[PDB]
Amino acid sequence: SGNREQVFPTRMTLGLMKTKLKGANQGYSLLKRKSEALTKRFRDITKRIDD
Amino acid sequence: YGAIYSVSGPVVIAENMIGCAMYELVKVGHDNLVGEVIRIDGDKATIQVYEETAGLTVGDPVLRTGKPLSVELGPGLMETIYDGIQRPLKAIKEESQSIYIPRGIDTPALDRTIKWQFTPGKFQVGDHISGGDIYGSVFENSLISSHKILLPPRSRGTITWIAPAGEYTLDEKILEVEFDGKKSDFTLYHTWPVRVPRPVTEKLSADYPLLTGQRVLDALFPCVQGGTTCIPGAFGCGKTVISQSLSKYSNSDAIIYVGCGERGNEMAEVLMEFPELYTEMSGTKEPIMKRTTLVANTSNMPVAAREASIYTGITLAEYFRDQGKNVSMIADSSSRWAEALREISGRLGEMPADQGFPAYLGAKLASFYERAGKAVALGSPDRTGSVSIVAAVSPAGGDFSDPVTTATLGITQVFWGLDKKLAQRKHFPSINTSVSYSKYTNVLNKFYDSNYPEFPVLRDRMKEILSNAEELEQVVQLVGKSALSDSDKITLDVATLIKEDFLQQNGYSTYDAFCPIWKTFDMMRAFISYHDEAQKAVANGANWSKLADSTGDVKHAVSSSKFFEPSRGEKEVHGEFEKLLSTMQERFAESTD
Amino acid sequence: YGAIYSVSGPVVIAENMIGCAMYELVKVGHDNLVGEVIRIDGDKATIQVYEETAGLTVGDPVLRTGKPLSVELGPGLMETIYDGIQRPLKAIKEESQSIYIPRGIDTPALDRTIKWQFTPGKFQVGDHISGGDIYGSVFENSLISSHKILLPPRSRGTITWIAPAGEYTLDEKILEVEFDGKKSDFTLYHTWPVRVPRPVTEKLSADYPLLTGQRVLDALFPCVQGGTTCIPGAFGCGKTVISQSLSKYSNSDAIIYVGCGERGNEMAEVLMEFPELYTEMSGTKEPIMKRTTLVANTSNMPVAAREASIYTGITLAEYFRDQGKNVSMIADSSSRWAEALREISGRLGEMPADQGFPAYLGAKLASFYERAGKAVALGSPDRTGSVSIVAAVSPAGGDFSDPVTTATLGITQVFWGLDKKLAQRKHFPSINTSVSYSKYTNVLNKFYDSNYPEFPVLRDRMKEILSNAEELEQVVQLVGKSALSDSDKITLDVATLIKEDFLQQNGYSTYDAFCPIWKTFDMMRAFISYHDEAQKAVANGANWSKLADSTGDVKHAVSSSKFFEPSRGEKEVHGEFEKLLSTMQERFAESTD
Amino acid sequence: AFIILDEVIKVTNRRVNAIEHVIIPRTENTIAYINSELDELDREEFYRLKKVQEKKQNETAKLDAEMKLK
Amino acid sequence: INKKAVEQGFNVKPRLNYNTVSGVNGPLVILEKVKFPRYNEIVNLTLPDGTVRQGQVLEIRGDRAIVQVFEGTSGIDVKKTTVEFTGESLRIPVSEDMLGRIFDGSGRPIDNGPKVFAEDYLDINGSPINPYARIYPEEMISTGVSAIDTMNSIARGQKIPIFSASGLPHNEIAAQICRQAGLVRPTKDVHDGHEENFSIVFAAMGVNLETARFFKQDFEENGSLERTSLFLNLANDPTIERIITPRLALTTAEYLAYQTERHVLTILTDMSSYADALREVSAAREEVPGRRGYPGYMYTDLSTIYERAGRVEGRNGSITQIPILTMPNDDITHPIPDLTGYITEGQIFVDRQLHNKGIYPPINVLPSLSRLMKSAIGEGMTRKDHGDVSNQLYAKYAIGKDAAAMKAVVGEEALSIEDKLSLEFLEKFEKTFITQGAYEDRTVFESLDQAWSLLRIYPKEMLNRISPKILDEFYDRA
Amino acid sequence: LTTAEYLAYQTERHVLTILTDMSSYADALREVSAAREEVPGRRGYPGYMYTDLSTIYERAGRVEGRNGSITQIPILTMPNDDITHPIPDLTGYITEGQIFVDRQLHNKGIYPPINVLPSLSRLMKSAIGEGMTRKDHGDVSNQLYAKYAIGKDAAAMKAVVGEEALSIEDKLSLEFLEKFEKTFITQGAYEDRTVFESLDQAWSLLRIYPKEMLNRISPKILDEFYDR
Ligand SMILES: Nc1ncnc2c1ncn2[C@@H]1O[C@H](COP(=O)(O)OP(=O)(O)O)[C@@H](O)[C@H]1O
Repeated sequence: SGNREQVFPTRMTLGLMKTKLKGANQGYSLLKRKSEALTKRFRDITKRIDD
Repeated sequence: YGAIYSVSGPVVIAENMIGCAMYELVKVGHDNLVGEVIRIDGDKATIQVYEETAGLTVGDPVLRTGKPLSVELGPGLMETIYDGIQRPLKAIKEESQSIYIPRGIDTPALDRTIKWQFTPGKFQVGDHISGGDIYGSVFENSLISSHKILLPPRSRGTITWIAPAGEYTLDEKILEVEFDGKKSDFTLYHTWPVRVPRPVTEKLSADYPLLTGQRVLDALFPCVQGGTTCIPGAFGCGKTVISQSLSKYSNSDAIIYVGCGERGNEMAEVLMEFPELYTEMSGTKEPIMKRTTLVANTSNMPVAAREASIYTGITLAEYFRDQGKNVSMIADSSSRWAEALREISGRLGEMPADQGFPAYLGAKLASFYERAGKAVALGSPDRTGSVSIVAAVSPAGGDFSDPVTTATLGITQVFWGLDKKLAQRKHFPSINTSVSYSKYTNVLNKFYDSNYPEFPVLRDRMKEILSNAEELEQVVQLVGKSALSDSDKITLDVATLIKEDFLQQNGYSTYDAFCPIWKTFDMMRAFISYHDEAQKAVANGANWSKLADSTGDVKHAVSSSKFFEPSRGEKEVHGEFEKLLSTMQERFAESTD
Repeated sequence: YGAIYSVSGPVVIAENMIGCAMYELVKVGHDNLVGEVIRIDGDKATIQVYEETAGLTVGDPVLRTGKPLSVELGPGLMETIYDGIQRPLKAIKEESQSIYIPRGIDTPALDRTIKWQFTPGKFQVGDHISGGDIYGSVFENSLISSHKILLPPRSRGTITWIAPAGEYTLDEKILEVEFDGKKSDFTLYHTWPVRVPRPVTEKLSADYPLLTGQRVLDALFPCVQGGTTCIPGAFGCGKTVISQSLSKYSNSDAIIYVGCGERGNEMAEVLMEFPELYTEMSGTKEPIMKRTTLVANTSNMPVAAREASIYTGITLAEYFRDQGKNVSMIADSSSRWAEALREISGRLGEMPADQGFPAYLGAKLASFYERAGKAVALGSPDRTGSVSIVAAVSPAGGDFSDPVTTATLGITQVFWGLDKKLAQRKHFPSINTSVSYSKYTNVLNKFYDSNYPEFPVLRDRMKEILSNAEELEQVVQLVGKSALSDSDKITLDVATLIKEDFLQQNGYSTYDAFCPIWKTFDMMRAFISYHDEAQKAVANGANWSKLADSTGDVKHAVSSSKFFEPSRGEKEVHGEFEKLLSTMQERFAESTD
Repeated sequence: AFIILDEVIKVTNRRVNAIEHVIIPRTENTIAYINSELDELDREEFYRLKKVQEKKQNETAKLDAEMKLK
Repeated sequence: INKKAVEQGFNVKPRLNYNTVSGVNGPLVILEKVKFPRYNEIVNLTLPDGTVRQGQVLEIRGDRAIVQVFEGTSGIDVKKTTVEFTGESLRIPVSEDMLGRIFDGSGRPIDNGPKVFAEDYLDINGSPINPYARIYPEEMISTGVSAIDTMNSIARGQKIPIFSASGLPHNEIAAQICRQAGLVRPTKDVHDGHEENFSIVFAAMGVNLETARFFKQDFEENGSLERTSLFLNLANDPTIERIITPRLALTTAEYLAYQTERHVLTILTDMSSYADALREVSAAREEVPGRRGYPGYMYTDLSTIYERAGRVEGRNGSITQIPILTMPNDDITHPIPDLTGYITEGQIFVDRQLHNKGIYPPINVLPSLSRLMKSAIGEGMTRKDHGDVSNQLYAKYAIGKDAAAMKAVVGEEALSIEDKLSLEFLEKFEKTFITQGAYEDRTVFESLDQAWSLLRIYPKEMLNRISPKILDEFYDRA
Repeated sequence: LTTAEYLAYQTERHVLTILTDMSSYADALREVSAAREEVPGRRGYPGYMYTDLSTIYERAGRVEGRNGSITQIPILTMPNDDITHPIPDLTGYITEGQIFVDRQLHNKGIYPPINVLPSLSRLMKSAIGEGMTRKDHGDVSNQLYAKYAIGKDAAAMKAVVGEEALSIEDKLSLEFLEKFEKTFITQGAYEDRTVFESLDQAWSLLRIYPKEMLNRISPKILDEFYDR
């Protein structure tokens, strides 16, 4: 059921995967707003090219 | 009668309890602590004590009451605050003059000192009477003009003596029957076990809407008199608005609030704001407490009380439904009741099912929720009541994977999905339309076609508009407004108008405290007409930006349409809605030139 | 003798059982329900009934036979449907015309009325005959033309009288021996305790393949005649289909299909299909039902009989191994055996090990699986047989962490892991190549070098291709098809071709239900040649993008190579595959110019 | 900037749709399935232990009551 | 008549009624001094208030017999309770006229009519069918649903439940299937078509009153009420009683099919409620939990329910079982759908994601399976292209789902032309082939033609699963 | 709590109750439970301590007839630093809000290392007002929370888009977060700040921002406090 890491289910691995999930989530948000800044500058540069 | 053996907290092994039945309440110790038998083994009865057990000696008596956990049903039930065991918290306070609840206190659930005016019914001496038959009415309050006196179920016979018109207390005998020679004495009240539903002649299909007065609820996610509703009982979400609207403006002839396992200072709010909630449905301004009973349980109340609170509330609601009164039951947090079940199961040692919850949690929830619904009451005269359960689930910080939340969402037909964020943005009543749903839309088609035929079509159109805007906001954020077609801008503008006008109801004002279903329907016609006229005009080549800068006056008229005062009269408000529609049609015709 | 003292599910405790022993067959109740002792506590002995236990009363006789659970071995085993206690289901239905399995029915396991033609063996009067000696041959089937009547093991002596050639039933005396003064009689059949493995002269190393006909099983993860194979997968993966295809198309001389706790429609399927399918192995076109015997125990049939079913099946397999026949055992689901053990243990009250299974489950599994390997049969004339145990495992939830799978993995040499995702795409047999393995690959080099010398090399080549494409695919689905080398794209496309046209096997189509080893080898060679030639052409100047389109005909040809009829013969199929290889060679030579 | 934005948006979409949407089911499996099953097996084993202990002590108490009666 | 003549039913048998109640614990009542207890006798408990509830012995030990009470043990007093032993295991009065009657989960009529005027008192949870006497089901029944005819075909006598969750239209799909179930190639014995109808038998376990009313009303609208027998065990009904309800339904299905030769279509809704009843009973009995608290014997008992299906050699009846189970959290890995999938010859998977997309019926093709589809399709029955077309539909649907997942991360532009074809196929598939009217009845041939129209999106060369013989016949205008 | 009940509800005192190391009490409770041969519940802790923690916690609040009150500040150490642990979970069920002590703040040398983003006082709004502290308490607290969250987000982007690519609000937010954490949150172990001193320190921190985007302060309060 769904994609799986196929990892050893233990409390240590549970904590490891919770930390990994938090890190990946904050990285997703981090890159999302980085990409927001980059696409804002990209739209600006497209306007400069256009005119 | 009995004696005591092994005591480990509430579990209390008794002695010489030969005649005790399973799940029978008993009085434990010299303080007469309440407790129910959990096991029987010969003359030994395992009793779980319904409160603190620190002082109990071996050998001191345990008297068996002869009845399971039951609630005293009768007049005086209105305007009373109870716990799960239906202990009158007020009466306990004045009787003991005490800040706390004394251990082993046994004040009667219903006041025995109040003298009630009793008007006998159609039944005379020698008439055969059956359970549920109304043999008298008692003027309880001004809101409850006649608390009809039901003959208890499972009891029937020939009426041998009935008290004449007069003023009586509960202990005084009122009616007398003979079944087969055996003679029974019936009084102004009776006790019914909480865990057996009150019988009805027929469980009807709930098909009349529960007009909560909120536009979003009454329009998009409608509940039904006798329906079932689930709510997320989080903190920041404005669930107080929902509870106060159901207890203040709904169609219900009675309100049962069940504060099971709530916090100490949350029950303080619930008990302190309710006395000043007032209604105009009676034609005169009267408190809702005249129509409402509260079941209040702080988290330190005994586990048995917290577990039995919802059953006590639903039994009271069934009792008032059996009189023909549409009653709404609001559960503060069914998750607290499930926690009480988990504690009870753990202390009994039953094997868990889902991270500690007992194997019967789903069964108990389904059986309890099935007690709700429209039904023809037992006995004569013919009458129809309804019990609507509006239960709030509050799991561990929104962890809606909780089996309690899963089972509740699988049982309840309506989910009103309050959102924390919508409360942060001050968008009351803060209903998250994206996740909220109602499965009573199909059933209410009868009511709509009888009264407001276009209501389902407009509701579906509003659903589609909001969903389209919701799914199009992502493409807006990703690409820019320039990528949007004119019709997409129409959808966005109309949806924003909906969010700011129709879904968002002030509630604390005078024009938005109670939006009736007919005014709601008029507003749906107005909004859908606006969207349709804009769509048609723009499909006729018109640029949407020019219309938006030009048709702001009709948009303002639609915005002020929520300011129409419902108290002005249905005819007057309908006429002014017709003027609004005529004006908007004319102005669209002018601006589309 | 004894009387029932307690009944709780399949477990029955009988008192007055002072003289009974562990694992001793006992007749329970007035219906003489079959069971065996699994515990003794003084005069009370616990019995696991092999039949439905409903209706047993305390005090009814529990006869103890004195013998363990014994299976009759002799002519008549083949072409027969059996239950766990080896009751012939056909004879049950004939004797009791009801469509059900009547409890306590006592049909003789082997038909005592058929007159078998008996040809005496090389032994004459006065010879010293020992356990496992062939003292005669019997025409059982046209396929099993010489069912060799072995002397029972654990018995030896001097031949006193031997029956001449003729027709004898199983109750007629055939051989007479004299051990040390005691004179014993032997017939066509002899009973053997199903729990003690049949003795052999020596367990040889299995080094000949069990050609099952599946391309992936034969190529990548081959089993051997005498090997132990596990096929774990979720429901719908297709383990029973793989098992049935093996039973139909393997190179075995006998099949023991044990439906251990699986649906009865599978037994109906095999009963209605096997007589319709034929093998040339005996030298003439003859039905495979003449070669297959079954032990049927549907999932609703008694639980302990599930445990008995594997043991009667494996003892039948050992008996046919003792005749020098390469017999294959298929256990339809050994996880059902494990659940039967778990249920019996839970009734017994034993402390569980993991997921409720008894602590001795791994020991039982190992003891059962060790009865597989190729061995020199006991006694003379010298002969060699094998028992290929191909047992499907059904883990709960599809997780291979299941205790049955974990225990079985450390015991079996072949692990045909099934992938649920591949089965959902209907990509059968859906072997999970990334986890599946076979430890008989090194042993089979001796066979390959003699028959298909390049087979192991191409097998390793395809495994390398598949693993490379798997890591490539995860990388791509993380980052996209861009920045891939043309060699990487060739690897991905070739592995997709493999997964879709070589590992694929429709199992029910005429062309590819059975893929003979030579056709599998030719397909292996063609696919590897396609990969190698695409890699070389792209490496030598060409580009993959226009090469794929310019040479789509050869890709379609290797795709259609699976549509070659195996009935055309090895000569025709190999000639056409060589034509395909030459056409691919010339097309890739010309297209890269 | 087009190249950088395409790579960054691809990485973000991958994290949203595959990385996080596989780590969350992996964590859900780990805790909700396996840790709950291990706790459940410990519960069953300790409850069977308690049942054995209570039946043994109840038999001892019955024997003591019987010899007191005798 | 002589076969019916032998009855031995006139032998009256006095019953030992015991006041020797010893203990009550949970749903279990213990009785001492029982004279020769039988393992699985039914008992009648006269409670002190006079009410009589129904019990069943689960364990016997010498003079004591452990009794479970179907309606719960509340109010049972050692001093006053009297226990009468029927002497035999649970039986239900059965007859052909018992069709068209509504019952509780304990067999008591609730249609305000008479009690069952019996022809035989069939033993409950009847003995398993001899695997030699079975006939392999290979007679397709056209359910009118393209998601269940072209792919996931059902043949008469197949166990095939509906995998779903709370809120999805599983019961509407079941109502449709019972509404338009019929052989693809009917016997055509007579133009009346009276014996061609399915004799539905419906068992409701732990379902709300709304679903019971829905099923009753749907059977009424189609004239099926005269042919269907209902066993209603609603949410408010006792939980221990949910165990015997499917047993009663399957016993009457066996009587109708294997004794009166009726093609019975058994519906067992909310098998998850039966599972919860089993779990509650097991936790009461402190038995070993298999997984997620469910009993270790869950597989065996569920199979005992499910395996009472198929058709038998000399008898022209059949029991086609179509249970409905609510997946607790859309998990196949949950024990209820897992064991059911292990037992029940396939499953028709109702999908939440498809339902949210507005598709009806929301049958997810990939998780769905039909084990004995393989023999119910082909040349003699349906059409020679059925199997290959179904396999190619599965392959292309899987490829389309994978390509949509790829597009979710790498955008639509990066997709190959095959991926774009696969998205086109998935969209048209879900919205024009799976999507079907609630009252629309598509013959298997119409659905096959629609499947071929969908498959013609791909050029002939990439339809690899379809054999060349079929592909050179049906790909060009069939 | 018996002493607090006596004082508050009979002597009519305002009583603050600090129950430090509630986790150690939970460990003791588990030991007592397993001493009675009870089988442990979740995470070895017995399943009934929601009741016992409730009995401890609910012995608080102010009452009708007595001018006294009980305020409780339980202090529990999260084992392995997770909220999903039974003790913090049950305490969150029974208690109004929570104060968070952050290890990351502690390692930076900030005392008290109170992380204010997760910490919440559910019924804070009842403790603040015109006759209750100062009229600006609520909106100053809201503005501090908003600007602190914005500062944390801008600190995340400081190492991803660069300092100069941030917006002017983000440049102000980095230095606001600096001054906040190391002057306002950072308070000496013996530095007693009255609520008004803390409020005007918060104002001095908020005086760096412009009028336009101090948007979560009411314009009346903002125009009466920010502009001088
Ligand atoms: N190799 C195959 N070729 C064609 N169809 C298959 C193959 N394997 C399985 N199937 C189909 O899938 C179903 C798998 O069911 P089964 O073999 O019983 O799996 P399991 O025993 O794991 O439940 C079969 O009924 C069959 O229709």
